[PDB]
Amino acid sequence: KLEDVVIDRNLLILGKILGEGSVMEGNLKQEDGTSLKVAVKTMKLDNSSQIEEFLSEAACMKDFSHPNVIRLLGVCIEPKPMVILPFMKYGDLHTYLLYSRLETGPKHIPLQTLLKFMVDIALGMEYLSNRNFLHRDLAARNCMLRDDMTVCVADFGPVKWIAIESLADRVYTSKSDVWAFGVTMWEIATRGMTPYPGVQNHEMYDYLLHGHRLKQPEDCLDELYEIMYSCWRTDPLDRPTFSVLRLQLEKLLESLPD
Ligand SMILES: N[C@H]1CCCCNc2nc(ncc2C(=O)NCc2ccc(F)cc2)NCCCCCCNC1=O
Ligand SMILES: [Cl-]
Ligand SMILES: [Cl-]
Ligand SMILES: [Cl-]
Repeated sequence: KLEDVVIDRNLLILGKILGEGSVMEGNLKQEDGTSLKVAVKTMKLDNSSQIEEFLSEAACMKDFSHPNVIRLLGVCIEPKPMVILPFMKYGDLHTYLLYSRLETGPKHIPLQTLLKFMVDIALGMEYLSNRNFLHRDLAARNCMLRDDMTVCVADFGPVKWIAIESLADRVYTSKSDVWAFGVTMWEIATRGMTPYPGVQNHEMYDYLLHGHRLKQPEDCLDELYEIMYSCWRTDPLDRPTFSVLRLQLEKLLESLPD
């Protein structure tokens, strides 16, 4: 119970809603006297039982220090647990991807940059997988852009992102995350398309059971599509690890000009 992970509610000031569960901007008064801009995620919970069993991961998650993994700053209570995260003015990668297809928004994202996004995420997931942390919700909307434009994975602790074995059952290995990473790669390569156009979410298990997979995008290198298709092999054992994927993508990026 020695959890120097909780933060006194009084050190926290809450502002506008950034998204809806419900996410609000905030200011965190830090221990050096300065205030930090934060994002505050309201985790609506069932307090029939036990609020606890929730400060467990958060204390492990606070021990995470990888630049491609969002940092947990701590948790506050109002009984309303609030998860305190850094604020990233550039927002989530999915939206950045769409914006980039509008004038005024980011310029067309070249492939090198798109791949560097996939490497960041692969690096972040590799860190988490080496500490046997499952994500269970990986998608471009839950990846965030840091002020230096490196990507970090977030919302650790959806139908079209769920591996096929996890639809029949509801079990999740890290190889189920690998599958979602492959979908996320497709999200990135398509500059934000929704997965499986023409297929409804109710059609998805039968779609996948008959071995249909996400189609290859128009400009996507054959080599990148092979990497992403490997994430969807029917046997989780045939899928690569995140450490294999991360090096594959790093190599392909290096095999491209600047
Ligand atoms: N709802 C989904 C995805 C989006 C998460 C909510 N958005 C933000 N949160 C973050 N910080 C900045 C933003 C933001 O929206 N930046 C734009 C802005 C510019 C300028 C400005 F003035 C205000 C906001 N950190 C928390 C990240 C992860 C929390 C939940 C996981 N992901 C979700 O649950
Ligand atoms: Cl407040
Ligand atoms: Cl689209
Ligand atoms: Cl498709």
